[PDB]
Amino acid sequence: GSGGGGGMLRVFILYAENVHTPDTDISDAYCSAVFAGVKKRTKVIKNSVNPVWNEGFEWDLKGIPLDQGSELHVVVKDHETMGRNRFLGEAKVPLREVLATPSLSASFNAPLLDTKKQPTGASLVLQVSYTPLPGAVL
Repeated sequence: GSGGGGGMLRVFILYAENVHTPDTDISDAYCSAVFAGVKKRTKVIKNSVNPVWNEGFEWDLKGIPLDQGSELHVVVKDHETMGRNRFLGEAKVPLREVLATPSLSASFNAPLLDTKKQPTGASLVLQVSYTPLPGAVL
């Protein structure tokens, strides 16, 4: 039913432009979105400047409502030809805006950046939707 606390977040990855790795090439291009402590990952795209996943993730928020400080941190995890990539391209999507709108659905363009704002130059575009759940307790 629609009982419980109520709440669910749904993000859909459209595409990404200028995705380049500091490695000699790209081994495994997949986005790993971290929200509410949930490690979500999408399909693995091959080496290309524009991978494009066209896939989405889901987060159960029933029992734990979101706030203005609620946002999603997504890291693009590629497999280094040697060991591993600590950082590659990170984007933080302020989900406060999707819940602050009565439409509960909006597209965001989160660039993979750092303190220099010039680490990748890649832009991750996604569509976020908030799934309304009443939380029928009584």
